[PDB]
Amino acid sequence: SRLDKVEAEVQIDRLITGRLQSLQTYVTQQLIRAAEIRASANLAATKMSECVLGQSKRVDFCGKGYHLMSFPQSAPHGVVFLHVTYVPAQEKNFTT
Amino acid sequence: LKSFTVEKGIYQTSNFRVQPTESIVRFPNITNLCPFGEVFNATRFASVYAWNRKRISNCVADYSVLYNSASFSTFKCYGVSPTKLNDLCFTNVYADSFVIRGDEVRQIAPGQTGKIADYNYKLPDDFTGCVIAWNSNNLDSKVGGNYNYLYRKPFERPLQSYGFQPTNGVGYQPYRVVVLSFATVCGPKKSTNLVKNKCVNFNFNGLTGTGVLTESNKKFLPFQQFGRDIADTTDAVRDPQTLEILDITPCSFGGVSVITPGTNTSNQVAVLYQDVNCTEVNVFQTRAGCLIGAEHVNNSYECDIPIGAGICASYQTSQSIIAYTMSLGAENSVAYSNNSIAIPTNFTISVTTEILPVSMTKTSVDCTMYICGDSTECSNLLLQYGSFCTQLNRALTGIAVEQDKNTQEVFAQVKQI
Amino acid sequence: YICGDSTECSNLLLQYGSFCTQLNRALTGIAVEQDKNTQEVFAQVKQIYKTPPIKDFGGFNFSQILPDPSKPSKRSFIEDLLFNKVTNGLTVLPPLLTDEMIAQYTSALLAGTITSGWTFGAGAALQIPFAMQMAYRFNGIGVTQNVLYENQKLIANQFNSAIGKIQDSLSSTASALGKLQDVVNQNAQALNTLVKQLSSNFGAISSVLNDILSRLDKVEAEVQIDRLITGRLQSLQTYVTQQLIRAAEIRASANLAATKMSECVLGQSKRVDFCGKGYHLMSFPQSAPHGVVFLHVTYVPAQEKNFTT
Amino acid sequence: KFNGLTVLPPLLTDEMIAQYTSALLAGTITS
Amino acid sequence: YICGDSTECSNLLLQYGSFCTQLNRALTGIAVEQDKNTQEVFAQVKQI
Amino acid sequence: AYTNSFTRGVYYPDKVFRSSVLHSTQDLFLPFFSNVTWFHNPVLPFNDGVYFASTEKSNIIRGWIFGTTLDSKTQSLLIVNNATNVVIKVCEFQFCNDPFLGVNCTFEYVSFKNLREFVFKNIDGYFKIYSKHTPINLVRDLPQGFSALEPLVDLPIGINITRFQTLLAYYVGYLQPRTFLLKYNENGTITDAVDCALDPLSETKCT
Ligand SMILES: *[C@@H]1O[C@H](CO)[C@@H](O[C@@H]2O[C@H](CO)[C@@H](O)[C@H](O)[C@H]2NC(C)=O)[C@H](O)[C@H]1NC(C)=O
Ligand SMILES: *[C@@H]1O[C@H](CO)[C@@H](O)[C@H](O)[C@H]1NC(C)=O
Ligand SMILES: *[C@@H]1O[C@H](CO)[C@@H](O)[C@H](O)[C@H]1NC(C)=O
Ligand SMILES: *[C@@H]1O[C@H](CO)[C@@H](O)[C@H](O)[C@H]1NC(C)=O
Repeated sequence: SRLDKVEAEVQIDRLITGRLQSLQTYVTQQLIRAAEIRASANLAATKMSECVLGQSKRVDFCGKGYHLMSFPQSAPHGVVFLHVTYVPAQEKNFTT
Repeated sequence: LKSFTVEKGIYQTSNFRVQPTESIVRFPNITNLCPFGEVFNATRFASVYAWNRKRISNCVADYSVLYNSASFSTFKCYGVSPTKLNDLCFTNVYADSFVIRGDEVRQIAPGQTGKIADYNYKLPDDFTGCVIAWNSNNLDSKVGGNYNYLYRKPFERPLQSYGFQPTNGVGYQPYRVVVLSFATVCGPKKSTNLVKNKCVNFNFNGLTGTGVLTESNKKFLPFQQFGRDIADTTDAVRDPQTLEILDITPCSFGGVSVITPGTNTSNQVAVLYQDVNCTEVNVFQTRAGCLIGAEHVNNSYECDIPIGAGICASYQTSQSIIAYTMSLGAENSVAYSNNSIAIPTNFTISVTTEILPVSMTKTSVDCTMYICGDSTECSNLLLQYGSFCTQLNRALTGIAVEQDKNTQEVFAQVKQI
Repeated sequence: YICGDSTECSNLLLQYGSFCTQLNRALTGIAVEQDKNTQEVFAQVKQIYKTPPIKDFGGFNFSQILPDPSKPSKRSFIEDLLFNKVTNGLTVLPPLLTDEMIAQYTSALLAGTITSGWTFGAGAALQIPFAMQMAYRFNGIGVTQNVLYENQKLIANQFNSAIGKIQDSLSSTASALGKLQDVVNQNAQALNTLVKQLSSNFGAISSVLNDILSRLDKVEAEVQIDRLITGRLQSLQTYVTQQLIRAAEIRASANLAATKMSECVLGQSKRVDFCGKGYHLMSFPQSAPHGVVFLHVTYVPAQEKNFTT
Repeated sequence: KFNGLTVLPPLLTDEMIAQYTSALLAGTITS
Repeated sequence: YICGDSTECSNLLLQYGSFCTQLNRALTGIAVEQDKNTQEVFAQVKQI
Repeated sequence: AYTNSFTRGVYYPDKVFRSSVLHSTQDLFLPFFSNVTWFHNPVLPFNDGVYFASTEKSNIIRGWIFGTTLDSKTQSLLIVNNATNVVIKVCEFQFCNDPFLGVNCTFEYVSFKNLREFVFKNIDGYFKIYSKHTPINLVRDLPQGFSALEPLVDLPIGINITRFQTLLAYYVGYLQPRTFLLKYNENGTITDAVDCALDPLSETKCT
């Protein structure tokens, strides 16, 4: 409203530069976050396959203790695993 | 944090910085002064008809102190303040000497005309300089008439002998009037006394800086006058007069760490200063800095809030915030021997819970109207960069695809329901 | 870094806003993440252990990797050598966990494995004679357990001589640590870079803020200062992005290391050649500045003969 | 607050996720 | 790329400095990484 | 004649201390192994900058004359050493067209067995003169060695110079823009130098 085209151009250029630099920052940083989420997703898929269907012997991969089975549950933007594990108890000395 | 209440934790707000006490200026031993006794302190100033216009250069013209004194008959500044060039090196000078009668000297001036300009002391119309004059009528006046004074080409000093005399009138009384014409005239600069062991701003020769000045142990060569730390930083200096080798310590600074529990529980607070000692700003010392607002304890627990170097703090009971060394946990020996074995007798089942994120919120940006705001002119000016817009969109859209893929491959491992 | 205690420079810096918050917020995120990685790697035990003073372990001379009582700290001899073999505005933040406690964690894990095998990893620790422990590994790789008893002496001699070979390999040169060294140098390089561009002009009349303030008209000086502002700001952005990428690298590698330690220290994994050539038998960890070192002990057949089947 | 930025709904609603979870748990518990 | 063999542009670019150098270094690293990955897949046997 | 220049032609480009660090910078220098003009003294062009050296044991050089006209017609630089005082002048003298010794007015300044080296250049009207002395045992060939040059005198002459000569074996050569990598010793003196364009190996060294 307040300026002529030649006079307006410099201000418009500075506004454009600042705004698009902000967009660049938003894009790249978001993409980094996407990379982390992708890696987590691959971990989750490996967990699902190796744990819910089968009886993987990979220790401590499916929580503390020997891994018996697991049950999955959905959650907003996530998954929750319940692990059922077998743990020893009161013990005794012996000579062998 | 843009909130009236804060959950338990630590935060960073600003940076503490010490402030310098005072300013110091240093400059070398001033010498090579100008011969001021050439015109205004000589035996007799040159007469107007034989006015001297010899140039003066390569000297320290410190007459500004004398120019500040009105003892001279006239101290007319023609555009330059007395302190305007008191500490500056002028391009050149000209020690003009055109002593003339007080009333007759009006025409003998730069840009003036009359019986005194063409005859005696013709000067350029806009020649730089300042008019300086002394009471020459007391002794420098010619008793038998100033025949060599002004009476009737610039700087070439119609023609007649003047009648100026010490016993003549006030107007005819002569004065040592001369238009002193303006890197040759080295105006001397000022300096201050040196102060050490204190955070101070300093000015050594042309260079300026700030820090702590200490008597360094370096071995600068005779031609060496500055020292560069590998990050191109002037860190070691030599005093121009008090010849010694000195070093500069950076201005002490640190981060302002705030440690606090949840505001909902209490309002007690603690403050940490990073990489400073106690003296700089209940007080305690850690390898990570100086702590205020906490009590140290010889007890130990598991970590609640990290601070650093194994030092952690928490709010407990008669309650306050206490700091301590984090303990690695419970300890227990194991009775090993070559003929003993420990065997379990019972068992239990434990249910453990694990959580994993799957994906983000699919977000898109239509940057066109985000930039332009529906204005045609901005849309027109957008064309000079172009592809940026397009590229941006594609990248964002790409992300969205993987989102769905992830979810799909998480749950689609079954083929029948 | 941008202003250098100039009032007008800060006044102009106010015109952009959220750069400070996002910059230092990303850096703080990195700062939290690194120590989170360290915690994840070395927290996998919940109790501390101490070896018994006796050394009856069938001649298994672990003398190099156990803690040193007389000498300072609880570091081991190999861990001692690793320190010898590896040598403003910007601020370095101290590490969360000290070297001594990392050494204690390593000592606890080593003591636990030697005294117990996998039981402590399962839960409450159970002692067991060491030879019995070695037997079940050979049971795990299919060989009958009688071989161990019939050739214990040869096995022990080979293990000790292999410890000697490890000493020789680390003694010849330090190129083996080339990863860690490289990583360290990386950050330093970037640091030096961030300083150099401080003397640039970015199209300005000079590289000194005060001189440009002094020797020109104020408006022209502001126009000039805009250049320095832009240049330094985008240079800081470049450094931040590079830090982000390298952080992704290190965090992925660290989680890989944590998985390796869990699957190779506490138990006997059947993954083929995932923890070194040959059938895995066991592993011992050792700390190092910013890093971890694994000694895998493994089984290899040597000579063969023809047969008809 | 809603000029420029947009959010797209996810491909599969919570209903399909519930179906999938039920199927997986049923399959495990049965077979 | 910036100058296209123009000497004046070469002088004008100098005022920014290390940007011209380190970028190339970055790309160089990626190249080596490429080759390493190939070897990482196929260097897992001794003899032909 | 023409002889290999070896590694001579090194001087301090700044009055700033550095130690135990390598520094690379671009300046006017003497190329390595270059063909210096050797003589067992007609007027020669000054061009960008001048390097001179002489096997001195008998005060062969009486001084130097610099300028544009190479004569007392205009303000010309003159160097003389007499009795126990060194005299430098930039006046337009009343001297003859060419003063010689056998076997307007302006500012003035008052102050084989060996090898003496000097370097002369002008920047913004300030004329830097660098010098160095060393003992030798040779008279016609160049003994291979390594030493630096320190500044002694700079003055703001403010006079253009195109022609010059020396008032009297010696060597005269020219400096052009090249880049060097220098090493400062622990004490802070220059002890090692690398020339960029000598060979690709040196380019690797500098990079
Ligand atoms: C193993 O642990 C369980 C858990 O306490 C115990 O089983 C108890 O056995 C008694 C009778 O023998 C029952 O009355 C209890 O209900 C059981 N306890 C619980 C919590 O259910 C016992 O300590 C051990 N079991 C055996 C057979 O010794
Ligand atoms: C097993 O080890 C020793 C040997 O007798 C004994 O003192 C100890 O009490 C026994 N363990 C328990 C839990 O009693
Ligand atoms: C165990 O190691 C040390 C040094 O290697 C040495 O005493 C010997 O090899 C073994 N110790 C004994 C008592 O045999
Ligand atoms: C087994 O027999 C074949 C042919 O006789 C021969 O190639 C091979 O070398 C023999 N095995 C070994 C280990 O030498």
